Amino acid sequence: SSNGDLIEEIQASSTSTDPRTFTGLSIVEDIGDVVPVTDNASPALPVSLTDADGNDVVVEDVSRILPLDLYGTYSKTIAGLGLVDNIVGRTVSSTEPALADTEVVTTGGHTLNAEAILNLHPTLVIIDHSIGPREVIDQIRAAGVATVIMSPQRSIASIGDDIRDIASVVGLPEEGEKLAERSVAEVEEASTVVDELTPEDPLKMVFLYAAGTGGVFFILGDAYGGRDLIEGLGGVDMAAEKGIMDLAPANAEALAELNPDVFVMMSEGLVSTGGIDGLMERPGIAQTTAGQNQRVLALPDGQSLAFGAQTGELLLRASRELYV
Ligand code: HEM
Repeated sequence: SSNGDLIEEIQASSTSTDPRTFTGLSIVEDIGDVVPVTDNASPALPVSLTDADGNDVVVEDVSRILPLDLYGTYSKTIAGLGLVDNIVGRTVSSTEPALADTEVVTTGGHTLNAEAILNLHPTLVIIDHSIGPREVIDQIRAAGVATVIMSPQRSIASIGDDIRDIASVVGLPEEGEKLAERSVAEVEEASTVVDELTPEDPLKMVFLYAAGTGGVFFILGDAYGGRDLIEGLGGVDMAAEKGIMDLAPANAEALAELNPDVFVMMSEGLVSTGGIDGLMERPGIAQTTAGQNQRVLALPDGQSLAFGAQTGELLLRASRELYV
């Protein structure tokens, strides 16, 4: 097991303690680059496919890839398959160390910039509608860039299938199968450990998204996949209990209604609202159980909702902070 040392450490450390008595910030450090399944990936090209929007695409050259999304998944999967050196641009969400010097093709957060994309002379764009504008995606295709729209399932159960889908696009089915199986083994193993750590009465959680000290401050719902993360950590997602399907402003009324025990956040996002002290100034935060315990689990932004290959490790690291 790639997470074997971590699992052994967790099993040796005590969890008789009541996690409802823990206070303060817990921050999970960056997990780093995905370990590739091969050092000699040899894409079997060309590939013909029909993408998630119904577009027929031929992928004939994967030398210059733009793997773009909101969550940071595709760039990590591409590296896991053996093609990290082929990535020529990224969004702000693909924060993994291997891409730190790679050109960023989004502006103002997540807005696709056509000029930045086309100036990189990509041979393949892998993207989904988690980012836009849609019109920019259309412009890139119209400029002659092979563009493949994905629609990943983004559940823990589908980590392997989402990997296999990416692998098919780039003509690496064997690497896809290896990476899928490794990643699913790691998540199931993590879950066995999480189940041993969790309290009988699960912790109530919400995923709080922040960008700055103003109104970009949301409870994330079904569409963003945080339920999958929260339940993977042994929690109950209060957004799911309330039926939030997209996102909702994290105003005083919503926070009082949801009343989580833990806020799950992204670490750079938390910094952007002034850290835990800045968070505690926001209306309604301090009045929740989580606020009263200053209880925040901050996860590396570009891994937090990426799922993919490193999900198991994320769950183990995060659960250690919740329960040990
Ligand atoms: C759910 C997954 C998401 C992830 C992983 C993510 C990640 C990030 C990251 C890593 C940054 C970079 C901060 C920086 O510029 O230094 C950022 C910025 C930003 N995000 Fe997101 N984001 C997500 C969702 C959203 C959503 C739903 C919105 C708005 C509805 C949003 C709006 C912004 C804005 C406005 C910025 C710019 C902040 C700045 O100038 O620094 N993001 N995001």
